[PDB]
Amino acid sequence: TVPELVAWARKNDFSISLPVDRLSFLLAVATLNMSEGELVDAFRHVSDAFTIGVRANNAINDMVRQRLLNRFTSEQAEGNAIYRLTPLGIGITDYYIRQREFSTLRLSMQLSIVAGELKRAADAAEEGGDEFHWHRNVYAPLKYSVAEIFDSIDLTQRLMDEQQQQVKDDIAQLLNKDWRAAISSCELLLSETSGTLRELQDTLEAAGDKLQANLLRIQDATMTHDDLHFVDRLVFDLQSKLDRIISWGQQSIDLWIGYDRHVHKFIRTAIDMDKNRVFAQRLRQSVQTYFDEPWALTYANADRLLDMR
Amino acid sequence: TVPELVAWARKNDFSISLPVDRLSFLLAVATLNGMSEGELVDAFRHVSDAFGVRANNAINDMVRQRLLNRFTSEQAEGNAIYRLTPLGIGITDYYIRQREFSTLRLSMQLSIVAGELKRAADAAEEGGDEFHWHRNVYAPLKYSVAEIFDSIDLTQRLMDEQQQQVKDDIAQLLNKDWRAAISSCELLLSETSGTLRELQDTLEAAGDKLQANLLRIQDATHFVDRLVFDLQSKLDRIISWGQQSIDLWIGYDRHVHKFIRTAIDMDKNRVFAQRLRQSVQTYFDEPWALTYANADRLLDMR
Amino acid sequence: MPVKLAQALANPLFPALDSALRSGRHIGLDELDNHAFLMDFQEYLEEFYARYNVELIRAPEGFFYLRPRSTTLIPRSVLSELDMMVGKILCYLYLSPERLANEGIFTQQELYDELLTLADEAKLLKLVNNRSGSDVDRQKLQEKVRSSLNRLRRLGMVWFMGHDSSKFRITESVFRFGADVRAGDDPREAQRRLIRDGEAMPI
Amino acid sequence: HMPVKLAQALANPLFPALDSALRSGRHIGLDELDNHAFLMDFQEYLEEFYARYNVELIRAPEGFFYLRPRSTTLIPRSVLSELDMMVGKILCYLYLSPERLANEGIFTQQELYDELLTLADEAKLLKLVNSDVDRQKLQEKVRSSLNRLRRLGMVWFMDSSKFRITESVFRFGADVRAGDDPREAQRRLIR
Amino acid sequence: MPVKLAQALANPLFPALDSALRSGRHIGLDELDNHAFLMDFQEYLEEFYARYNVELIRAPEGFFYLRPRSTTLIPRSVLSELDMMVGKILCYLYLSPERLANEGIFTQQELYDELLTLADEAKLLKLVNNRSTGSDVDRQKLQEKVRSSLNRLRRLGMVWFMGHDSSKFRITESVFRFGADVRAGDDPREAQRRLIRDGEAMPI
Amino acid sequence: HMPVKLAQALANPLFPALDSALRSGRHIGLDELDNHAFLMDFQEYLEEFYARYNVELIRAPEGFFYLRPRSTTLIPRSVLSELDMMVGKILCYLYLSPERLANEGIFTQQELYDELLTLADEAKLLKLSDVDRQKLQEKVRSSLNRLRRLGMVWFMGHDSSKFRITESVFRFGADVRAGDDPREAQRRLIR
Repeated sequence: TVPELVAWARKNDFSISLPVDRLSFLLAVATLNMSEGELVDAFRHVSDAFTIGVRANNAINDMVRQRLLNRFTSEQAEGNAIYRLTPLGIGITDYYIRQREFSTLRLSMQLSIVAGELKRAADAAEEGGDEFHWHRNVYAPLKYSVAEIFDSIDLTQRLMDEQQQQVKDDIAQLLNKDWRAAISSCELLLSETSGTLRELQDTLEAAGDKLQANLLRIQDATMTHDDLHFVDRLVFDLQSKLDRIISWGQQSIDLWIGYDRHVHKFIRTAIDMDKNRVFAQRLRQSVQTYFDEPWALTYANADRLLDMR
Repeated sequence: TVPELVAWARKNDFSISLPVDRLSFLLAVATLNGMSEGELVDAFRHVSDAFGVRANNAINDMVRQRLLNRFTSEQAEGNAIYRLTPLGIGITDYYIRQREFSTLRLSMQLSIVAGELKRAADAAEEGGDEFHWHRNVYAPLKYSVAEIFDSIDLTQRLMDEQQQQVKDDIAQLLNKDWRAAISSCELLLSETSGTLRELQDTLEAAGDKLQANLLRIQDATHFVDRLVFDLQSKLDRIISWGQQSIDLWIGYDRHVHKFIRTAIDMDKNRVFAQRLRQSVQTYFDEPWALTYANADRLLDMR
Repeated sequence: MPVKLAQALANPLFPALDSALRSGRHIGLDELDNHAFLMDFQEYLEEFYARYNVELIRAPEGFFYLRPRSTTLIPRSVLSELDMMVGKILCYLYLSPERLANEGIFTQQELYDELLTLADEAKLLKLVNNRSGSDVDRQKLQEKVRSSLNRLRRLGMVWFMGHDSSKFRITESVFRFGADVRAGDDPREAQRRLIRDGEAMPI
Repeated sequence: HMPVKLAQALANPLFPALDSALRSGRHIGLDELDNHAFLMDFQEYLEEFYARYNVELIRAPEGFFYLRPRSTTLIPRSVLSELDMMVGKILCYLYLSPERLANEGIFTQQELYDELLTLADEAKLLKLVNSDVDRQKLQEKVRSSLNRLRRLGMVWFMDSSKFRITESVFRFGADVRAGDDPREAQRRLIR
Repeated sequence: MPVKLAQALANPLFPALDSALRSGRHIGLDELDNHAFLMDFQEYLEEFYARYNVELIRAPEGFFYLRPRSTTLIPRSVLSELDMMVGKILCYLYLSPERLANEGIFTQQELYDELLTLADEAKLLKLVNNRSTGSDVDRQKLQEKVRSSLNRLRRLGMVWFMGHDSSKFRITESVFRFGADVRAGDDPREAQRRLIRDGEAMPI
Repeated sequence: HMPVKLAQALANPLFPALDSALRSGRHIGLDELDNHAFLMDFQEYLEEFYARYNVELIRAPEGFFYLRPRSTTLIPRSVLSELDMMVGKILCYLYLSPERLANEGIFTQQELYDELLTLADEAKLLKLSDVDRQKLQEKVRSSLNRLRRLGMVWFMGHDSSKFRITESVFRFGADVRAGDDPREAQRRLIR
């Protein structure tokens, strides 16, 4: 299983090669998105923004081997073929294009939608029924609505994470520009994202138990019937996903409090004492200049006590 | 704008370099996700083995390529932790994930959308302060409905992956069993035709309903109308490529029957093919030319 | 004169088709109106062409074409070895699984590739220039395969797609390139019979 | 439908080889007797026949027949080189001259050449080949124009050294103005 | 003897701290027990040490150390130029925004990198081996030496390691001492002749 | 709380200086008077003061003080080479020989070296050739110094040529059986 999948990978030579160029190309193709001719017009604007025909059919071909790009041959069409994007082209394109989704309103709406889907799934899990009653009433809205919305909340987190890392980097370069100047700013960016990271986690825990509880009624109802292994495996996996989410969501907070604390400390030590940043610059000058006139610090160093053997 | 984006792209050097190693590793990582720095190193160990300085090379460049988000944690083993980014998530997902398509799934989605869009239309009319306008009208459009629409665009683009599959399966089936595989391939064909049919029946089913509530909103509405338009366009683009795919699939159906009739029904032992090739190399040993009626064209003046 | 023949000379296709036939166009399942025409009147049109000393032939694989007799009124011409290869390979690809993915449509590149695979790249160049691995010569071989491919379009082997020459179908007619082989036999005996029946000629 | 005499024409023993030669751009003169007369006989009919293929069967005033392709011709169409037409135009100037009535029908490749360097401009003549080496190419190129033209019913060889010129050559003849000496008009067309 | 001095000598802390102090340990806010101790009993602990001909110093940045004197009873030692580079840098890191993502923790590498950045890779080598050019083996001795001098500067209380290994560490205000020559905005020569007189430094 | 006689000891002039030397491993023997008497006067409290560093202020039977570091010692520790200890044991053999009463306490580097090559085996000595024999005397010569900073000996006048042995050297002394020649036991301990 665990080594074996890796054995599955090198078997199909799945490789995704997207240096700055192919990538910029995919992003363009995504900006207009169609057909093969259009695809080649695109590859024109791209090759040009930097042998067009052959490098274009080359690009296109390693697009369809790597399953970035699905293809259907349509003769009715300019070039005699048409090209959509596979889920993969989409995810990759999405990442660099899609706007941030940070809105507590959005997470509110999503959790409401899951509340419903889950509740219904449960009522209908405990009201019994044929195979149909379960694949339609329980199983679908779990596999199809609920777990997908969970993966969407999981995304909202892992995006939120990348926003953190941005704010860290912003604070870095802001102190690196304006030194004791940039304090107010780095104290906004710091107390703002400690606010966001609070609400997103208040909501999750708030609607956290309700969801779990209903996930349970269902699990509960699975208990009486022996045919329902699929609804069992799913409800478990589903519970896990919710935990993994609330855990990490509580945890990103403790890590961000670490960060925040230690940035107040930087301010108190590194800046509050050298307010014009002078000391540092002069430190540098003294680091390159050292060997012109060297000197060494002195330190108390006692004679060790000699013992025997 | 159009050419300008590219110029944003060469400015930050965004590059996804994923040979079979870096990707198999990413795949191990997303297998363990369902973490910290040592964990990453153990992972890379299992990676290099399946084939330490190379572990830190990998990890480093995995963060430069923004596949990976990283945080300094003290208590943590190695003083670092690693989560996949929305990006890492996407790539890993496509492979590691079972994307199993069902019509049920599509309907399920459609329902939710008819609900949110009804709520959003009714509420849309009854008039409001800009809470009743942002919370009840706009937000369900931007957040709920559009989102699920891209869930339907995803679901479709997955179905596509299935078709392309059906085509390879038919190609190697034929390539191996020759005249045998016929019934099988006629089955794969008939079936994916049915599958595409239902997908369409359902899309059209809820197509005009969603369009018409979208319309009630359009009338009773700027940023909200520019939303409604694009949702309209995405519902049209969707239904559109949705029929187009039926037609194109028949364009496979028909032609594959023409391959059976043409290329197979007429050489069963697939002897003719071999012989033909042996003859292609052996050609210049004893050369021959075909003949044709070649009339004289009618010469004219000027 | 037979009532039916007169009926076919008076059909709105006949003339165009005739000029086509007389020019060497092998008429496949691909042209419905034409093929159904030659089907319906086949017996008679057989005779009408007979009159010019040429036989109207239907290969077993369903297509039609005019085979010049030993005596024909309508002059007869013979393909070059290069046209032959390119044809044989047109057939190969007609019979390949490689076609199933293409949906009936090939490209100049493909053909050229398959061709350098199977063929002897070294003598295949001897065609272009009497003695040459030269890079200019490798373009000429390409221009020539292009040409031979055009010709074989006139001949009814190949349908070109759209307004360009890059993308093209293939047709049953192409089987004709394998007759030396198609009845399992010595190649040498079958050639000797193909020369007899005026299917072919020696080079 | 198709008419009785028409069928009767198409069944004539002559029809096939003639059909071939008409469609080849040949002109059927009086030097082909069986054919000529065959053709006169059935003209009303063959005329329409060939109309189906979008071509007009035509009889020149001087009384010879040829196939003239419409724009929409269903019959492959080619065209003569500038040099073909020059040569044809000159075989007309020769057919007219007294020289022909003396020689008793017969000319030599030579005279065909000479009258070409004479009644036309040597400049464009040689220009079309590319000099002593280009002159031979011109000579051989004329010889092969002669040929395209024999095939057209414009000449008969007597060996290709000597040849007869037909009335069909009046195709290359100028606009005669109603009793102007054809000579003048013809070297005007050549110029 | 004054009451408070004695009361100082009695705290359970003293013997060990005192030992450290006499082996040249600088004492940063990072040891609360100790730093606090010195804060409390300073004025007297000062005298106590003065009797050994050594001054007890509180750097302006708040840390304490022993600064042996002209006449000292407790022997005095000096740091190597290499240690001094390692240190100066260490102070730079302490003052850079690099840290801020790092949450205070740096690496054997981060140090070594910033070092060859800001220093003269060439002379920096001329320390390790008196004449060697571009060498590779000689670029390991520069690392090992640079590890050694980072270890030593740990004894001294400049830098706390992290965990069971030597790979990741962090930095005490104590490093600011490497910046003495420049702390006072001044001609570095002047201020060096100054520190040489006051027992803070020695020429090489 | 702290004793008044300890407080009283700590503020003595001798103390800081002595603190340093004891803690350096030095043995204070009779030859250092102000110090040695000062120690006797305070053993009670000093012995308590140094045990907070988890080290014992110990006074020998022959009456010389020193600080013996415990396992848990809060004072930095170090150790003497196999050589330093051979040297020391030898210095004890000298101190016990009649050669010291004749020489009236005084020895020369040489006599040390000679006594060294005798009672031990020359093999392991060098193991730690004529250049190898000079090294030995340079490292024994260094041993005398390590041992002089420890009060096992004093250098006489302007040089290190001649030196006196202290009573502290008894630390390197073998286990005497009570009524035996400290020589025999002491060369057996050298073997």
